[PDB]
Amino acid sequence: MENYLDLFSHKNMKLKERVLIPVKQYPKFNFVGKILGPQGNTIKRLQEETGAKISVLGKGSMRDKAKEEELRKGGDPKYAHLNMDLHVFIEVFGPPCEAYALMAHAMCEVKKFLVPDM
Amino acid sequence: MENYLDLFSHKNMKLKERVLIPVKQYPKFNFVGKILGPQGNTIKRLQEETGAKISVLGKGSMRDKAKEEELRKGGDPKYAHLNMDLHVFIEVFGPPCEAYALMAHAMCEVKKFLVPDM
Repeated sequence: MENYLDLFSHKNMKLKERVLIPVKQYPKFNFVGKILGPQGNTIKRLQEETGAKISVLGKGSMRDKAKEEELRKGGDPKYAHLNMDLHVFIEVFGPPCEAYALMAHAMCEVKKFLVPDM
Repeated sequence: MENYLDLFSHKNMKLKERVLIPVKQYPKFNFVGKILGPQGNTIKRLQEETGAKISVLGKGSMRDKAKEEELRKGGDPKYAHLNMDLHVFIEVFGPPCEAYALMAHAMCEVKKFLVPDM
């Protein structure tokens, strides 16, 4: 079962999703480039439009194979994600109505990038 | 952390929420009557409009104090919920994009019933 939502709680609810970037289904498609965009402007606009925090994470997320190597090796925990499957991490917060709405908007926008031929 | 969503999984995702009916904030407001409606037509329309399964559950959900007594006492597990705080149980299923969208729609419609003075 689950906890109950209390509409009168003073706390926001948080929703988080880690959506796998489907590199098996599209082995040569450059998702990282397409999602970040030049200078990361696509993903910036995406976050503004959707009202969600959205991040590309996992092996490949930095597009600089060497910088990733070095950052992983340095053992710093902020870069732990570099070992994970490449994926998009969506995070929203709000009262339930708003939180679901944001997550729905973000998830639908991200699906357009991750299923590029539909 | 969490499991990853795989957009290419053959399985639907399920989202469920149990939203407390706020009887403390509105001690005399008849939420059950308002949500079910005459002959349960409000909640039927609600489910059609939203595309979600929506149910009123918990003590009070049947509006017949006696029938609830008897059904609880009979020990039948389908009626276990009769002991729970009164609440609305929203259930949706679909691929992620659709599932969040449905949950967002349903949660927003249900909030209108549960915060009746906003």
